[PDB]
Amino acid sequence: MAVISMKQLLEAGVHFGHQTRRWNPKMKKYIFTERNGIYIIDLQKTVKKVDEAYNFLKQVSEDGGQVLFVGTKKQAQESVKSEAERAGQFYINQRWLGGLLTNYKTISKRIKRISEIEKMEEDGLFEVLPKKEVVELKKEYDRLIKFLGGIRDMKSMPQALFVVDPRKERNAIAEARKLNIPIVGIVDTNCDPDEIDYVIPANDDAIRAVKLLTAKMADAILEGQQ
Amino acid sequence: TVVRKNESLEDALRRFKRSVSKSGTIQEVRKREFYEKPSVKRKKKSEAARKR
Amino acid sequence: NIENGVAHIRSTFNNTIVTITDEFGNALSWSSAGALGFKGSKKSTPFAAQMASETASKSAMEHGLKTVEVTVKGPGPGRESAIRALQSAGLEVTAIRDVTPVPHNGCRPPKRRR
Amino acid sequence: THIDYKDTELLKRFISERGKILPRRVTGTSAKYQRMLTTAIKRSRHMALLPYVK
Amino acid sequence: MPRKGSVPKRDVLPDPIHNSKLVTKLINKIMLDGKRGTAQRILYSAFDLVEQRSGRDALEVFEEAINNIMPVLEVKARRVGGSNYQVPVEVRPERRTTLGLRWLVNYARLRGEKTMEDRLANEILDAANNTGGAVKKREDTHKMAEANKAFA
RNA sequence: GGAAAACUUGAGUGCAGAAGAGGAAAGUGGAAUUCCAUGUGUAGCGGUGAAAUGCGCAGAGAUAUGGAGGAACACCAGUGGCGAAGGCGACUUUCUGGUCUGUAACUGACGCUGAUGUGCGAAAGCGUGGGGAUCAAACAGGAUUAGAUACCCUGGUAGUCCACGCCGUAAACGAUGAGUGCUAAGUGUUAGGGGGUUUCCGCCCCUUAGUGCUGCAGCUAACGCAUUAAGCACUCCGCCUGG
Repeated sequence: MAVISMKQLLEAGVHFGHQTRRWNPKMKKYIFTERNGIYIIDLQKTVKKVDEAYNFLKQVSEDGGQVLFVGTKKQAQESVKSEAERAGQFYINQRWLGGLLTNYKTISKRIKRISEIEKMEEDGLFEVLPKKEVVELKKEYDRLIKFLGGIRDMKSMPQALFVVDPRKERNAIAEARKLNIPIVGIVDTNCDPDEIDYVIPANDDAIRAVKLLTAKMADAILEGQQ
Repeated sequence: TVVRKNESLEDALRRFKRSVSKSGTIQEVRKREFYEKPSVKRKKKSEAARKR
Repeated sequence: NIENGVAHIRSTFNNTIVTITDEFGNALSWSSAGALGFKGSKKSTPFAAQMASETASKSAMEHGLKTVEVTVKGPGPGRESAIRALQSAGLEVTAIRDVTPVPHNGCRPPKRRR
Repeated sequence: THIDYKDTELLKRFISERGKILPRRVTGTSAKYQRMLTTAIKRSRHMALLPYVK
Repeated sequence: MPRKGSVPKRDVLPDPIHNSKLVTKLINKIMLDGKRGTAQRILYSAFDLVEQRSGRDALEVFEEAINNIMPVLEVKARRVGGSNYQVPVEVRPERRTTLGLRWLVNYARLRGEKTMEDRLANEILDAANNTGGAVKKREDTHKMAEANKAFA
């Protein structure tokens, strides 16, 4: 219907937080309690946040914008690539390259390269090259699609960004607030909700807590198209 | 009573074969193929509970 | 009347019977296993459902009712082999229901069989 | 507490995916909760807040 | 030992003329009563008439004729009692080779001519042209095992 | 043992909490079965190890809507609950019985067992009427078999159901009468009582009385029983003494 129901939302395990002694005091609003050094994310209130996370992200894609998906935490790397392809948006698996939203007049200089270097060896100009220069032209080729693999077809700035963790991906969020790009993200304990405008309190060190929560936000743009 | 679409028929069966096995239809009508005596089902349910 | 209907199968322990009808049931066409030269006790086979399903579906021909959304109403051996053989006719099976009569312990069933 | 038979939303997580009753083996409730539940689930079947089968 | 496991099957020796294993296995099945030479001479004079009534060499014609003999479904009886007790079962590749050789010879012995000089070669060109008597019982198996298809 | 007093544990009433298919009467409700009426529709349906009897072209079955009627109450449902036993399973209301826990206010042995007696007592029966849906002795017909009156199949009456009187018997069985004490432990579970915690209610912890499964001492002829004795005692009642 509208929201995630109460049964499968806590079956993924999003009520778990991080440890007490590892706590951010600004997250007091979105914590129901702690049981054994572990905090308990207020489950009724994050449903009152994920629908608000569903409301704008519906109508962002109504304008035809491009929402950037980033994920770098090692237990949530490839849970955001498969949901960006179903959404038709642009993903990040590896580390933040350090300027791909801000110094992207030198990053699109190299997105021009990945549109060129694979063209460079499908045609000729490949037999005349030395066999070790074949290697570094291919050792350049994979390392482009390692980091900039999800920014393969992206040629402009985004209009929204979706982060799995503001702690480990703090380089991206600092570039977001300088560009006035709106931001939505999964936060928990050991996360600052101040820099996130559209807050989703959910667990972060579990796969189903990501995958059964990052899929609907990826699904949120598809019925905003038509 | 579950609608299955956007796929083939050999995958809607895989939903439907386990949406019937998790229901009281096949195990219910096999029970009522013949009238059992009103004190032999209390032992039939007891054997179907002590084994679990 | 074109391409809208309800398919009813009820495979019992004998003689898989199929009647396809419209969405407000009015018995468009029907066929059985006995209507295919299966005289007795060969009718309780999935292979009897392999021919009995489409020979009512393809011999409907009065409106071109080419969607079915089948309904199951019987415990039988040729239960799922009558909807598998319905895409041999290829009529976009879109909603499979197991609508079988299950009592709320209402009547006395017949005697045990020795 | 005591289950009221109008409070449908907490009462329909206990109904099945067809209208049957989940046993306390698969739900996990206690003994006296389950039979205080079942006299409220069956007064709500009678006044059409919940079906008998779907 | 057919219940300890399986019997170890043994190797044969291919023919010198055609350089074919399949020819020597045909020699051994037409070898009535252990007479190797008096049966091998007849096969060596029952493919010259094959190569006379068709320009192709008979080692092509042999493996072309047996493909209209070798069936793909047969009947193995399972003791189910009151059921049909006739299950249509596909053929293993070893029995696929053997049972074609069996029908080719067993109906070559029931023709009008007496000499197997031309008893054999007539049924080969019939099997090369998908006709005759050893072909038509393959279709009889393919009208029996393919009629009781309720036991796949 | 008798008489006069005193006591509180036994027994009973209070007060405060619970749990329950404990009964009785009256209402309400849904799925299914059968029959009828109708629409649409066409050759079988049904049944079996195989068939046949039977049903259908006077439209069967199948399908859809509506109706009538009787009987039961899926799921919950569990070596769970309640009752003295038989037994008790939709839901609601009225009327009504018992048990358990806790507190200690109160009565002060008021107790236990119980021949004769007097009442409850599954089913099948019987009577007077109802009602008759399924099921179904007897009965009819078709198959099987070596043979049938058996098994199997189609059909079917009493009965099954209600009301009132009877009958009073069951492997009515835990094949174990009732009462009260005492005697290793371990473990499930029930209504609790507490609890410690809490849980997002989760739980995990000690607590009368129930209800199971293991297992010492002791007992038994042996299997086995073992704080729910078939152990150790005391009271009273029923009963046995070869087939």
